[PDB]
Amino acid sequence: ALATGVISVAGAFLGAAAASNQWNPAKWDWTSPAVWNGLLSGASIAVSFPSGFVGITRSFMSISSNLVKMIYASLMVGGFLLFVYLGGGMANNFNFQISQWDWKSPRTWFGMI
Amino acid sequence: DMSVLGRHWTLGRDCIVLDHGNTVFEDKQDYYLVKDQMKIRLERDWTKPSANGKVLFNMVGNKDATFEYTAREEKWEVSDGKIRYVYGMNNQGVVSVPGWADWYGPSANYDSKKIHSVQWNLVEISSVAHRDVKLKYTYTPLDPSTHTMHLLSITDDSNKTTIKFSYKTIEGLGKQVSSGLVKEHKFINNKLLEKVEIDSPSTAQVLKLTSTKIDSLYYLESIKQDDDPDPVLGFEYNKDDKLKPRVQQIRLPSKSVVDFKYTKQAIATQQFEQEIAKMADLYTGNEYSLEIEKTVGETDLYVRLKDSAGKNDFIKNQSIRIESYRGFKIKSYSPFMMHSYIAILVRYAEEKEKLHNKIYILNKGEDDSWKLDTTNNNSRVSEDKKFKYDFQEDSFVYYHSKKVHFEYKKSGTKVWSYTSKDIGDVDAFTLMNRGAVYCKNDLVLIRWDALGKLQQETLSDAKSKPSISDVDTFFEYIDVQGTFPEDEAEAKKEVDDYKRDLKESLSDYGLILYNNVVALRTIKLSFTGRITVKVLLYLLKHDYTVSSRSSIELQGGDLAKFNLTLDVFDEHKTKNTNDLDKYRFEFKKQGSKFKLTYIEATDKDNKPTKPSSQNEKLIGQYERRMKIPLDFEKYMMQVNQEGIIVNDHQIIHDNGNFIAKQLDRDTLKLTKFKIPLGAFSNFKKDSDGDEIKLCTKTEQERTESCVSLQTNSARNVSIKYPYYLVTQKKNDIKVLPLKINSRGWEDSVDYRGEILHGSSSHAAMVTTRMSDQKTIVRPLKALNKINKIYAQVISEEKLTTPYDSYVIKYEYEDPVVSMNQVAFKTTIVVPGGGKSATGYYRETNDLQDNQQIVQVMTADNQVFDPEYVKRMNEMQQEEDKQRDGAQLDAEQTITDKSGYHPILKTTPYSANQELVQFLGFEDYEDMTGWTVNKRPIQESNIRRNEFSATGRNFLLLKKGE
Ligand SMILES: *[C@@H]1O[C@H](CO)[C@@H](O[C@@H]2O[C@H](CO)[C@@H](O)[C@H](O)[C@H]2NC(C)=O)[C@H](O)[C@H]1NC(C)=O
Repeated sequence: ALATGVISVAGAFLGAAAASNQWNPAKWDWTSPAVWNGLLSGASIAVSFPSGFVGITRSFMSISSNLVKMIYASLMVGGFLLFVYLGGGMANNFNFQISQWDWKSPRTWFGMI
Repeated sequence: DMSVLGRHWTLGRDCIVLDHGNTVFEDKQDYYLVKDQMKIRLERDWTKPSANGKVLFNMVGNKDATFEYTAREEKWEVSDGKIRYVYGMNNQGVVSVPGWADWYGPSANYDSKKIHSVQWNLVEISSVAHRDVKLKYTYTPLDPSTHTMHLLSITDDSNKTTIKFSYKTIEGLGKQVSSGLVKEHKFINNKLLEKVEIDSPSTAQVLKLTSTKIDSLYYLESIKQDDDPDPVLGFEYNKDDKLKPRVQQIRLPSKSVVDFKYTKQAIATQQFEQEIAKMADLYTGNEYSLEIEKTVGETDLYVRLKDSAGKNDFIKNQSIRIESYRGFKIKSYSPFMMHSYIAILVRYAEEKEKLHNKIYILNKGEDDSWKLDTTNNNSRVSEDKKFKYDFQEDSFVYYHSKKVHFEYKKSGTKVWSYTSKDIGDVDAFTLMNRGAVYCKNDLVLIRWDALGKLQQETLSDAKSKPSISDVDTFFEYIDVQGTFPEDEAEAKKEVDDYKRDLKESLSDYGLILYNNVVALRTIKLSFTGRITVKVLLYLLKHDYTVSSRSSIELQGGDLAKFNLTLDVFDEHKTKNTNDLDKYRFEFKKQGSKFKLTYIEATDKDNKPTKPSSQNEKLIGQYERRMKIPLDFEKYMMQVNQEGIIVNDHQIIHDNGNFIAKQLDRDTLKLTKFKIPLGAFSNFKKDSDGDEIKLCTKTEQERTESCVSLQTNSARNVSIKYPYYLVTQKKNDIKVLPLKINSRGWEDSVDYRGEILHGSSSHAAMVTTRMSDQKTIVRPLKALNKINKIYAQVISEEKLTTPYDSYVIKYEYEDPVVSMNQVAFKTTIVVPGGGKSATGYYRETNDLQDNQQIVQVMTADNQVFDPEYVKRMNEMQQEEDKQRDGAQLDAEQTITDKSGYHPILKTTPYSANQELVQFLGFEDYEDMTGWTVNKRPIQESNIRRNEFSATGRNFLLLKKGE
């Protein structure tokens, strides 16, 4: 690149057109910090915030409109009350289904099988 | 990572977490609502800036839920129309770490007085109407050693119900020492859950949790109840894999046992490798991995969507064609792979006279098939030699022909907005996330807001930017001689070419943006032959304004002290190719300028030698061709996560001030180094002559075991830490797989006669065989010496009862691989012990569609009922017709304070009309319209837990009442 001259002069001084140095002149005392930077970038993958996210399986960068009911139900099984209150998911609550169960009235049952 | 229960186990929790990414900019701050194992992004509504101190947040798809964050109070209040959650509440529930208001990144020492808050946990839950009902989570005090805060209690609202948690400390897992030169904040959970108390007006409970210390990690053994002789749930683990043990026996509450049997399935891995054409490559992306090929003699470009392993088993194949622009032979292409869009920069060539650079972008989601954004190519095409680009999830920004184009999507997917402001003199350029830090007379920062508003901030109060002035002076104090002395005019072109080359090389790498500090370096030469580098640092505030300005200076090598020793070949002295002479060259001051001059020559044993007769006249020419020999790559800035590397020095953060510390030259000369890969393994080069090694040291045994990677050089090798290391020696490749969590290395693999590709990645290595010239893609799992991978999976599950037993057996087939995980496409399950007695189910799982098809199979391996899942879903809908129960959320019903339980429903007319009322004097029901003659109802009026007909309380009335 910038220093093709010095390598070309050093390379011309090789015995019978044989590569004896094998990229020696580039590293007599010249540094190589970009390769070192690449090695440090490759070798360093550190997650320095296992405070509250730690132990997570799924995450949503946003809410999908088609999957609204699924994420609402999965929050519902975990006892998170901020969404099923407004979404009308009180039919999905087992305690309400079994408390409204009228004995000797098949219309009120909710038995899956 | 270990939770409070142990490894493999997570206890439920909810909070709001901050992801700043070591920067203070207000756009890059991300907030996440975490509920157990699920996360949702919070998005700032920039259209409504508020001066009360509180900013507003909301989520996609839920505009009916509102978040309000008060910074001065360290509080989030969030609600729907019924229930509000309060997170943080300052010292009650905030995890905060020491960090400055201008620099969130790592430092050498920290300021404990300064602090900033990273996580806000759930402090309180309440109801918008009837605020009496609530729940209060009380947390422990923050731990300064490891910033983890544990849940202590769940306090009562009206009827006393407390749930207290108690914990046990781990003295072993807590970190021993920190070896980082620049230290970052790290979080460690050193406590386990020991016992839970529950005191409620109905019941009382005291539970105790015990754990096993397999190796150096804890796992949940059992839950027991106090005054109960048998464990409620027992867990027993199988350690057939040392690094990852999995539970093989569970004890149920009914005191019946459930066992799982593990088997090691052997699947051949040659099927996962694939061979493809010479002009075809597979570039790995985060979510999707795409392969591009050159079809008709570099004229057009086929794009094909693939998966992590290079197949279409995970992601459906999509064929895209890029047309020739103007019938130009393609020289190079660079793909970039963002969530919503793929952008490929293509470099067309016109006869080496010019190089055009067209940006083809292909935006679609997953449901729709990738296709070209057919947008007017006004600014997505240019031919200039200073063409800078930067692609981001939300936007991208280009610079061609003195113009800064910026395309962004705000509030709309299918259209890109265009914005651009022309800029003038360009000497040193850098593009940030939403703008460009250009070099002018003064240092300026142009940026577009999320609202699209332009913001031009000029960052120069004191003297700055002597870049050009210092460089030309550096150039002119040394006389450099043209290639041929006889013709001055011809050599004037060569000296101009060198001066332009030096200007572009020094300036193009002399403007860095490390996190939120802009660094600009300049270099100059004194009369005395001394080089000084001066780097000016600008710390930027959260609103892209100058927090601070600093200047530090360092020394470069003097030209008088500098010497160059070359081995050189003299054909006129000896015919031996390896009997080389060596020349010493040095700069000597002649007149007013320095001139490089030969000094002396010696043999390869450092005894003086007469130079060759031909070389005695050629040496002057070779000094002219050499021109300026210097380590100029040292002066340019290479930036990493820790600090900025310039002139064998590192610029880092220390107590709010940016300081430069000596970087050892030996590491930068790649002669010796020790790079800590992980917790227990370190990449090590012991000495110069020793080959590249990977030493490891597990915690238990103090024995250093180093594997050798068979490479003397360090430029060949590449590091992809969690998985394989790779090295290219000569025309062969060597691959060293790494065990998970850096517990040691694996068996080395060698591939002869192959050339590595720069597209190789954590997921897959793509190479080119030299004999065939057909490139070969191998997934990470395919890098196995014996050519088979073992996937440990369960064979059967057996339920044992004192009255009967029951065994369900599983087998798996049609594997695929993806990163480090094997998955199976077709699983066969038998419900009984015998398969040939009663048949089975064969479930085929499509990974892309995520729909499974169950074929019920006769004992003679014949399909009795294909798509049996549809039958059961139709059946479920059929039995659901007679039953109806989807009625509570009606405003016509009379409800409680909380609103869970319907007291009274009125069907013909609604509760809004005050035509029907029913008061039962109890805790949960509050009614103010029934004022007693004295004043409204108090505790002294209602008799509690005395004999009523309905409920527990009643009202006692005297004459005056
Ligand atoms: C480091 O990589 C380079 C290639 O980038 C290797 O140089 C190759 O050496 C082989 C064998 O002598 C030649 O056939 C190739 O022609 C060379 N490179 C190319 C592509 O021209 C070098 O050998 C590697 N270092 C080590 C330790 O072997």
